[PDB]
Amino acid sequence: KERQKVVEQMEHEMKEAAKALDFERAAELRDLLLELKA
Amino acid sequence: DRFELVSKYQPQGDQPKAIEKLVKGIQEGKKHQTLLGATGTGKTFTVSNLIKEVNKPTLVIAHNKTLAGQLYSEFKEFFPNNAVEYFVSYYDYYQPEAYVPQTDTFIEKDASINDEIDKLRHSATSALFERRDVIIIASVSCIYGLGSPEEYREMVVSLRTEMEIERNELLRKLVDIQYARNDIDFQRGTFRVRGDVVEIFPASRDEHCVRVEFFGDEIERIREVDALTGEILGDRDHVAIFPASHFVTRAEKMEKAIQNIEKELEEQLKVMHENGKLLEAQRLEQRTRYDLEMMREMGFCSGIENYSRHLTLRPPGSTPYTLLDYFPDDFMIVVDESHVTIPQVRGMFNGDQARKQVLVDHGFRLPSALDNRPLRFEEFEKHMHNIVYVSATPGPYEIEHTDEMVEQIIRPTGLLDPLIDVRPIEGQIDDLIGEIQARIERNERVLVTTLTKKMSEDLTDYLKEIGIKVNYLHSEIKTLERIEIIRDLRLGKYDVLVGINLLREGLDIPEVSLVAILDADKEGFLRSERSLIQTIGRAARNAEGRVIMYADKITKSMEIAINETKRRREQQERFNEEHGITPKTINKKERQKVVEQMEHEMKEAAKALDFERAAELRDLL
Ligand SMILES: Nc1ncnc2c1ncn2[C@@H]1O[C@H](COP(=O)(O)OP(=O)(O)O)[C@@H](O)[C@H]1O
Repeated sequence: KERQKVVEQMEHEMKEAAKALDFERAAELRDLLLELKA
Repeated sequence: DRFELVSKYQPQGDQPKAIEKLVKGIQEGKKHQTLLGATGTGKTFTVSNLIKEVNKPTLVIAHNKTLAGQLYSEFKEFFPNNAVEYFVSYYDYYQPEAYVPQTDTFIEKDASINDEIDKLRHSATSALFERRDVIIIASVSCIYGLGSPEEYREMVVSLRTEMEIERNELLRKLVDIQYARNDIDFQRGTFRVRGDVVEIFPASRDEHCVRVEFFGDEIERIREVDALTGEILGDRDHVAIFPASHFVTRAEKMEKAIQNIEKELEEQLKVMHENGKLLEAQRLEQRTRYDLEMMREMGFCSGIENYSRHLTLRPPGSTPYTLLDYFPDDFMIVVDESHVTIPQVRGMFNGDQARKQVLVDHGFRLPSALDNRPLRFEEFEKHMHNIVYVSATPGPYEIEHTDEMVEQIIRPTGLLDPLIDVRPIEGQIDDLIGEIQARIERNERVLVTTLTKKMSEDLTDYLKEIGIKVNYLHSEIKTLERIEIIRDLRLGKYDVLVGINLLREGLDIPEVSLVAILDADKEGFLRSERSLIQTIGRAARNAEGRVIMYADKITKSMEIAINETKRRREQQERFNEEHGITPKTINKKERQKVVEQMEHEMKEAAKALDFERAAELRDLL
């Protein structure tokens, strides 16, 4: 659950950056997320 | 089985006293209590604390699914080691079956089921049978029909290591409780078999399954495994597999129910022919006998829920089994935003009954379809063991049934109830422009409530003509679009929102320093004591929050609202002084169509996580 907790938290934060129009942060987060899924 | 409350917080302000009183109230076996918390006092933290201390399974009822999701996220963080669950309608969208006599047009049931929501529903009901440390955040879906909890409990397949049992006998039991063999696409509600290994994907999970390993007619091991990976997560000596459906109708009962439906039909047809309801008799008989062929063939037909009461073999008028029945007798209900949620709970049966009687009158449904219904409010009352209503403005139900209010008026960071000014109706708009302009210079936002569509559109248009950034919160804007507009207010894409009703979900935002109330003295619904105090509340999230009410006179509702606001602010400033606290905020037509298309595009690119394309579009915009 702890890994999944951080992943699930990172996603929230990515969608939130995106809603602020902070697409630069959102992309930084997306890329980190993809590395962790791999 | 204790609740373990996890938070970065400690009770502050008058939270300790509110918690003390509410706990003592349950110890005194008080059936009804009300937490009178002013907005922004941390009522949800207060309830967390109550839940921990009383230590009963608890049902939290919320009036819209946005707020229910919002409570659920927060309670999962609060109780990471206890079972926090989510119980809402599984319909992604729902058009109920309806008939419009005026236009002689029937509306077919239209709806799509959300797989994740059905999962969370199953997770909720199975938890009530697995442990005591359960908190469920629910909509009024909690008063709607579910199978018998006794049967659901009874239909559980219990497995334990070293247990004797044949592999194929397990398969048979799983089918009998609505699991489906699927070796190829192994999803929830599904089992797959590989030789001596069965993997059951519980209906309550989409993440982990149960791997059951046989040696001959004996289970050797039970493991929670990651369904996709096969990565073992842990061994189990015991597992309960609950039915994959909340309404399972075994073949024996279905045959009998079809007997009874036919007889009911036979009697209704008699009565309608006597009253010369010829059209309605023809319609009813076509429909029902078709539904009945399908049940005989498939053990299923669309809209089968209309037959729920028959499929149970229970007598007419019987109270549905609801989630309320899955809970132990000794459970607690917390009613969030009770002044809204209580009338909603009462309103469900009557809305349901009205809609369904026009269907029975016109021969679309048998009378028994009315037994497929939510609870009556008198039935919901029967489930109240201890109930705690939560509201800044309790309704007349709560007020009547509560001996003494528990008040909570102190905000964590000492934020005050706003200053109120009453100013004449004459010079209204101009006075307001001035106050808005001043807020713009200060990088603060404004909410404004008008009584009408007409004034809201006129003022919005005038503001726009002036160079002010504004959005009209039209009444037919859904909460999803509402939240987008509010996000944009927070960002400063808009500086002002104009709406008739500002009490719509999600309008508490820290950047708002002024709330203006036009026509404060016109009473009605919009200017009642309740609407006034809630509207005042929108300005209490900011350390310089202020309300202006335009009015030629002080109505009864203005008096109670203004009085209560001024009284709280006084005690709040006393607390602050006495505790050394300083209040601190917590935190052209062608152009128009082009912008709306690029925005949709920007939003689509964001869902797709093509954040680079969404940036390109923002910069374009
Ligand atoms: N004891 C506490 N200490 C610090 N912050 C708190 C405490 N209780 C609540 N809060 C936070 O203070 C803010 C105000 O609470 P909020 O939940 O908006 O109140 P309400 O539910 O009454 O509208 C929220 O951010 C909330 O999470």
